[PDB]
Amino acid sequence: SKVTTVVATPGQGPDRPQEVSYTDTKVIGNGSFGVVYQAKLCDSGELVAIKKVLQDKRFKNRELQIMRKLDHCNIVRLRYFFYSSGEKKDEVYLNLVLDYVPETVYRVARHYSRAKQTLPVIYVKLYMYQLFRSLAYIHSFGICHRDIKPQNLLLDPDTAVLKLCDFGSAKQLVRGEPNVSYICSRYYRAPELIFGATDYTSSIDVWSAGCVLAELLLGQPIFPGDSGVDQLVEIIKVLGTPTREQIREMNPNYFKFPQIKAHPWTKVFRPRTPPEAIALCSRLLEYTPTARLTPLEACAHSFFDELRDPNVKLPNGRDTPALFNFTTQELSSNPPLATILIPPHARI
Ligand SMILES: CCN(CC)S(=O)(=O)c1ccc2c(c1)/C(=C1/Nc3ccccc3/C1=N\O)C(=O)N2
Repeated sequence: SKVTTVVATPGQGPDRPQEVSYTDTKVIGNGSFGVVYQAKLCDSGELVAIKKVLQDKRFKNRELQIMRKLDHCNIVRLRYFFYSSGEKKDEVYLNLVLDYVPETVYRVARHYSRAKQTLPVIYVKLYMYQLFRSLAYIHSFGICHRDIKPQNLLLDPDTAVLKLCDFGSAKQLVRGEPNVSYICSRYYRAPELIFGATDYTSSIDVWSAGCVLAELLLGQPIFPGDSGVDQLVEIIKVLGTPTREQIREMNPNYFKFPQIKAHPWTKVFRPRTPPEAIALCSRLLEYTPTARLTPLEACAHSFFDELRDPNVKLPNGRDTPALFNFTTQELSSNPPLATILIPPHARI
């Protein structure tokens, strides 16, 4: 039975390369970036995922740079990295070895969707709350993810622990230094990007989070456009034509549209949708980027009260994961929020 030994650098520790041995290799994902494998660490039998990407020798890998910095319970941890050869000989591949997690928010929601059901709202709150924590943490470093969607939210369904993954589009955003407008997956892409903004902020991640939340409530994407222009048309059918001031706030440059009225929020969603879910969604899916809640404010929204109840359990009987162990860094955008975020029973 085949074992592979490589010399790998620890993700967060000091740059002393070390021998790492793994076995039980299988393909579990792929994309334009390259390929993702599952493997088992001989060391501790622990399962990991190995993401293998092509390395341009002109420039450093920004994915690697960003992932080395990250240490959070709701973010897939970079354990090691190493270099190898691969398919296109005389080329160098970067291998990222990450926490392995067996499900995605997308897969779980599709199980329900295929059965013509929607996910119980307790799971919607657990997932969305963990998404907003991981966004609060990355945004506190100025890092924007730029590809928030259900497929990038890994899940352990026994524990309900969620971890953000795929930092392939992520970037440190610097005020006055321009960024590409054509990013994010289309269904989740903020309107200021559709309008060609290059000066956008971390708030585009919040718009994407709002789209994930509405998909969970609806059982299908809320804005399924076939192109960028048709993406705006989908957005408009629900939100109405953006006003002049809204366009200005989105892109101080970028027309006359068919004047179309906002669809009432309550009838976008199924009859019995909790009002608090709808009110949250409306404060995420705003045209004016500055009007959207921050990640930390989203966590403190009433929609998530049930998670702060001392007697709350997962449906399967087990205790909820870590939800209240906020750090100084996490709270930094708005320290007084801690009084809400950390309930009395979680301080002790
Ligand atoms: C989805 C995000 N990626 C692109 C495939 S990724 O950055 O390469 C990436 C990175 C670390 C990762 C993963 C994916 C990952 C994944 N576990 C899974 C289990 C079932 C189906 C898909 C995945 C999956 N991925 O589809 C995992 O356990 N650690």
